[PDB]
This record gives sequence, C-alpha cells and structure tokens, in this order.
Amino acid sequence: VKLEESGGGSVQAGGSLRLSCAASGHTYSTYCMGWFRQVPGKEREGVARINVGGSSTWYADSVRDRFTISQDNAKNTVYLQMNSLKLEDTAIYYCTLHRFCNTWSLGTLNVWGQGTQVTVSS
Amino acid sequence: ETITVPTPIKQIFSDDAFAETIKDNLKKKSVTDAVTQNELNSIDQIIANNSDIKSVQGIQYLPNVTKLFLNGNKLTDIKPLANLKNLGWLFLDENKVKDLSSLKDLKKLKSLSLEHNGISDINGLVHLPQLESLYLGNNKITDITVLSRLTKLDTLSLEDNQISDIVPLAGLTKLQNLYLSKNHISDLRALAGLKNLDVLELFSQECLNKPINHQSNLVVPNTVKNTDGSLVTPEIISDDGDYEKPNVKWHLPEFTNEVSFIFYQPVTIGKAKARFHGRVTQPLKE
Repeated sequence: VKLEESGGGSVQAGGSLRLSCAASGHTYSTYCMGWFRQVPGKEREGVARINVGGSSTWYADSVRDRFTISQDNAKNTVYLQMNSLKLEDTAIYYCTLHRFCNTWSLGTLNVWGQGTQVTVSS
Repeated sequence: ETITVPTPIKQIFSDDAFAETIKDNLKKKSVTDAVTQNELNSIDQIIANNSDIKSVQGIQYLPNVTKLFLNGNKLTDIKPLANLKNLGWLFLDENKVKDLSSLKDLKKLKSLSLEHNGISDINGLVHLPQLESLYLGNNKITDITVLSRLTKLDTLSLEDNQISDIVPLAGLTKLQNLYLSKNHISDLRALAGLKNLDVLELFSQECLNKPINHQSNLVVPNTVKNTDGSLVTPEIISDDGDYEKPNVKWHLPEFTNEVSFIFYQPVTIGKAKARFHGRVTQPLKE
C-alpha cells in the first residue's frame, strides 16, 4: 500500500486550502483513509477520515464544521476541503490508511504518507 | 498481583523478548535493571508486534494497560491477560491463541483482533457483550451462535472462515461494517434487518451442497437466496448445464465427481453496497 499526497500550501487566516490523497497498490475493497496532523515535536492527532467504499466520516471536534472530507472511490482518492482556516491549523498533514476505521483512529497500525505542510498566517 | 519490592525485569518477565519490550517501554538500560510496582503501574500501552514473543508471563503486574499490540508473535496462551481490567484494545493477529475464555472478565474491552490464529471455538466471546469491534478474519470458524449476544458491535470481520449459518447476526442492528467474504454463505436473509450497515463485503463464497447421486439428467434446486428470499440467478454453469428456475439442470452421460455454478448479485442493505458472489459445488455419488 502506497499513499500519494497532494495539495496543502500557505493561506491567510480565514482562507481555504485543499488536500488530496490517493492510495495505490494492494488496496482492500473498502478501507479507512484520511489525515492526521502534527506540529513538529507535538503530539499527532486525527483530523478527518472517510470509509472509502462506504460513506462514514469522522472529524476532530476542532475542525468539524470547517473541514469536509470526500472520496472519489473509482480513483481511490480522498479529498479534504479546509475552509475558515485558523492559525491553530498550521501543521504537517499526513495521509494515513487502515482497512478498518475503528483501528484507523489509533494511528499505531496505519500506513502513513510522507506529510504535506499546511501553513495559516495572519 | 504486585511485586512487593523492586525486582529485575528479567525475573518478572520470563520471555526474553517480552523482557526487552518492557525494558524499552520503561526506557531502562538493561533487563537486569530493577523495576518498581509504581513503574509497572505507569505502563498504559505496549507496542510489541512482530517481536518473537512466546509468552507474556509477568504482564499480570501491569494493572493499568489499556492498549496492547501483540500482532505477529508466537503466543499460544493469554492467561496472563485475564485480570487486566482496564484493557480496552487488544491486537493478537498472527499468533496461535485459542483460549478466548481467558478474556471473560475484561469488561472494558472494546476492540479485539484475533485474525489468523487457527480459531474454531469462539464460544468464550459470549462473556464480552460490550465489544464494539471484533476481527476474526482468516480462522476456521463454523459456529457463530454466541455473536447474537454481542449487540454493541459496530464492526465485525468474519472473512475467510467456514461459516454458512449467519442467522446469529440477524439481530445485530448496531452493525455498521460487516466483512463476510470467503465463507460458505448461500442465504442473505439474516442480513435483511441490518439497516445501519455502511460497509458490507460478501465476495468469493464457496457453497457446498450435500452429495446426491449422479444421474444422466441431473436436476439440482438453486438455494442461493437474496435478503428477501428470492433466488439468485446463476451466471456461469459447469458442464454445459442450464438454469430453468428454480433448478439447475445438466446432461451428464458420464459420471463426474462434481458439477457447479457461479453467481453474482449486487445487494444494497442500509447504505451498504455489496457484491454477493459465490460458487455452488454439487458433489456427486457414483
């Protein structure tokens, strides 16, 4: 399983950015894919996921109304639309995958992407 | 269970690999270092996948562990886990653990993974009705009766087992994600009421009919049923056979040990879209 990340960048507070992640290789029929984020040195945390091949989503409390995750199941790609960005959203965002969403939440057993910088400035 | 006085790690944890795991978890310099009970009380998570662990003897002294990752070891007995009252997440894939009753008092356990353990008897899981996630893929299970008690499951994998009778799932309406590929399922009616499903996998069934006598003009009732009991039409039939609903028919001038047919049926239950696919094999008596 390999994860290809795209998007991210820098935007002024209140702006918008998008992230994309495509899974390739040996994917299961359905699987959990989304992002964690981490400020260097600080603790990683889940951001959003979606069950690719199903529909269920999950959002961190702090992003729940500003971010939306969607899928293009045929492309094995998920997308994160990040609106109303805050300074606190600056981090490296890592695409990450597990066959089962309830385990995805732990991080520990996931496949991990290389990370995309998201920077929100004043 | 407690150690009354600080004691070397290697005296508590008899397995050399697990002693090293404990040493690293605690950031100790050697397995001959002493550990205190308070240090053991402070262990809340152990990550020791693929670590050649043959025994977790000594783990009984870790009362506060909540997450245990032990995939890919050489475990054959989990008795030392029995009184880990705070355990919430347990991963034991790719071991040879069959003493599931050892878990019966783990009343905070929410997630249990036991894939590829050679398990047939899951009757001990009846004692874990609070389970939310259960992963039993790639075992040798036939009888899932006791799962009718696990009414808090939202995620359940039984893929790659030997299950034909899925009636015990019928009342498990909290199920959201249900993985049933590579079993012996011919009848989806048990799934009909699972209205909260979002993920359902029904690929690659092998449905094995009871043997019947070979005859030159063979007539075999189709028993593959959708969630409403309607018969699923075969798409491919061996030995030039044909379908005349409700029967598959063959002309077999010569004895052959079996005939078969293959079906494929898209199914929607709740929000879940599945592909119920399988081969029915009809063994023949000469």
